[PDB]
Amino acid sequence: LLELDKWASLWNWFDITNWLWYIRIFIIIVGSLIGLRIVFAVLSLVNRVRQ
Amino acid sequence: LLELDKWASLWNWFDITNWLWYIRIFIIIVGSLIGLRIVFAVLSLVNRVRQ
Amino acid sequence: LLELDKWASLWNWFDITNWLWYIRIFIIIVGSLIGLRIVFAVLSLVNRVRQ
Ligand SMILES: Nc1c2c([n+](CCCCCCCCCC[n+]3c4c(c(N)c5ccccc53)CCC4)c3ccccc13)CCC2
Ligand SMILES: Nc1c2c([n+](CCCCCCCCCC[n+]3c4c(c(N)c5ccccc53)CCC4)c3ccccc13)CCC2
Ligand SMILES: Nc1c2c([n+](CCCCCCCCCC[n+]3c4c(c(N)c5ccccc53)CCC4)c3ccccc13)CCC2
Repeated sequence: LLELDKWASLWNWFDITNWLWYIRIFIIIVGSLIGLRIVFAVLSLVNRVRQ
Repeated sequence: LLELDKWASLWNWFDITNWLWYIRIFIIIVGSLIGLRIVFAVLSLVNRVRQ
Repeated sequence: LLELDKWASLWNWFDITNWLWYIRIFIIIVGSLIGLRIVFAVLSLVNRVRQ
């Protein structure tokens, strides 16, 4: 079941341990990833005449 | 608050437990979604033929 | 580790708690945010008709 001992016990093989409480930092990075996309839209204007 | 007894209470309908579990995986799905969106640019090009 | 004492005790300043139960939700908000990006493609070309 869910308990303090279970969280500390998960430290045996490290793989789920790191991914369980360090994903949130990576989460913020995935946000701005959509923001940068907007500059891309100007390329559509050039897509008609091509490079 | 939350504890061993609190989580086990949701084991009968576990409706919310399904959502409160695996959320991390869902974000990963939304990570590849942003790249796929780029292909949509082709949709705009044909707007020149329509009204 | 984790315990109902750590969560409730955290309510003394509630400063980090706000960051612990608001940013998680922000992910879902960022979902629709990426879908909204598509209109930009149309808006990119519309500039040739309107300033
Ligand atoms: N030697 C091993 C063991 C185990 N693994 C499986 C993974 C065990 C670690 C993850 C445990 C996380 C528990 C929390 C997840 N969790 C949460 C919540 C619930 N309501 C949950 C309900 C049921 C289960 C988990 C829940 C609500 C919020 C979270 C191994 C895997 C690889 C190698 C060796 C392993 C299992 C036993 C031995
Ligand atoms: N898979 C994991 C999970 C979890 N954990 C525990 C995460 C706990 C985060 C809070 C730590 C900062 C506390 C700041 C609050 N806090 C405290 C105190 C003060 N005097 C403060 C003063 C000012 C501000 C805050 C203060 C005194 C005592 C606390 C893991 C830990 C390691 C590895 C894997 C983990 C949890 C779920 C999964
Ligand atoms: N017929 C039903 C009954 C009951 N249920 C249970 C109600 C749901 C309880 C969920 C517990 C949430 C606790 C959140 C604690 N928690 C956490 C974190 C924070 N940052 C927090 C900040 C503030 C407060 C709590 C916090 C960060 C991590 C946790 C049902 C549920 C679904 C369907 C039918 C149900 C009960 C009786 C009948």
